[PDB]
Amino acid sequence: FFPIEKLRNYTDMGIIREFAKGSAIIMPGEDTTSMIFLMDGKIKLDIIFEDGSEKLLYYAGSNSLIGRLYPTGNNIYATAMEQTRTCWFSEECLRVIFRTDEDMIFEIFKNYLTKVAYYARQVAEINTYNPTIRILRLFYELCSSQGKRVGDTYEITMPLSQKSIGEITGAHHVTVSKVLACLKKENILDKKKNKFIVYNLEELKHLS
Amino acid sequence: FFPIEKLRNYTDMGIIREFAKGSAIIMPGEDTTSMIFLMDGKIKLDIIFEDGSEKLLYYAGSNSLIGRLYPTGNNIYATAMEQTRTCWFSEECLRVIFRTDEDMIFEIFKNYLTKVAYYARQVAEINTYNPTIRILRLFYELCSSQGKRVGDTYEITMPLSQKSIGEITGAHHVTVSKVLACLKKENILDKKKNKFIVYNLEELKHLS
Repeated sequence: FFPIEKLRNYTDMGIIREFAKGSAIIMPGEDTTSMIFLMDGKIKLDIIFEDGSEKLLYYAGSNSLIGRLYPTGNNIYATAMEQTRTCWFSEECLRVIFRTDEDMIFEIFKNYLTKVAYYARQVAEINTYNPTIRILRLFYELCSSQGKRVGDTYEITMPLSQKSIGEITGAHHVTVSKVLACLKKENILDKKKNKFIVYNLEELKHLS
Repeated sequence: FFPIEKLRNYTDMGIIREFAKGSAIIMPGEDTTSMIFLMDGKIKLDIIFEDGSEKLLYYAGSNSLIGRLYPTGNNIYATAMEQTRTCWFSEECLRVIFRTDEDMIFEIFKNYLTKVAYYARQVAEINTYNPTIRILRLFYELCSSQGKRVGDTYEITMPLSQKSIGEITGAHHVTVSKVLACLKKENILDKKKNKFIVYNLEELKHLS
């Protein structure tokens, strides 16, 4: 939640906007330009990916500070959980605040510093290790049952999206992409759209 | 990488420190109080959790701004990849960069704000323990691309141990066993040894 009490002290300079339960406060595909100080209530912010699929991003709460001040490659979609009162802070507004009171620059900066730490930790905590073994297993398995030695190699005539792959192994699309890529590099296998071609069943199996 | 060019403009106010390849630039359990502006080179950040397990966290490179000005909850351990030249910015140092120039407040804001956008997306992008939605997914995938419409039904001539199935989805032989069995009595599919027969591809795809 990452509160900034010290900011209540200034909402009297921002613009106050007030949202009923259910009301959309940030819209998908919209160009945000204000810090949104959450004086009271609760907000759900869902992210919407390049493929229309939605997914929760975070809840914000009292004294929380949301919002693109500049476009952040994220389509968001925020909603009010309860009756929520916000104070909107423009850049222009923010400047004045800082001039009365310069310590405020640093609490906005603390705020953000923890925010990065906190999510950065949790990426790092994602266990990318099994789910990588699991991926290979999938390919060996597919291969040694569907695979068709074509000369040196083995072919499978199998559509298989990275999505499907992550969906099947529970592996992050990043892992999926990077695991793929360096399997291709090291000559073990390469996946086309219609076909994967295996270059080294001996080794594939070896990493599992 | 998350650069801030506009900060090379102010190294002259910071204190410049220069680290050779392999040099440590944060020791573990080292309480940091200065933003670190990476002028040229490369830096390795590993996080160390409460249980002494290390992991990579990120690489930082030219114009990158690493550092905490405050405690974050993360034990970090940073290392030089090549010879690298950093400028270190205190809070006290920073306050002065922001009076000369108030436009650099917002740059540090934009920056961290991207960084927060970036990591959070990554957390949202992720694939809540499933493990049973995983299994089905597999079977739909196999089935629609490998099945031959045999009258009412679709067959796939495909050895598939339950061992292989848990190995792939990282699901427990029980879960597998139980997920299989009830798929049989609810008429969606049964799996023989050489062969699985899909009674109801319409439903399979639904259960996912």
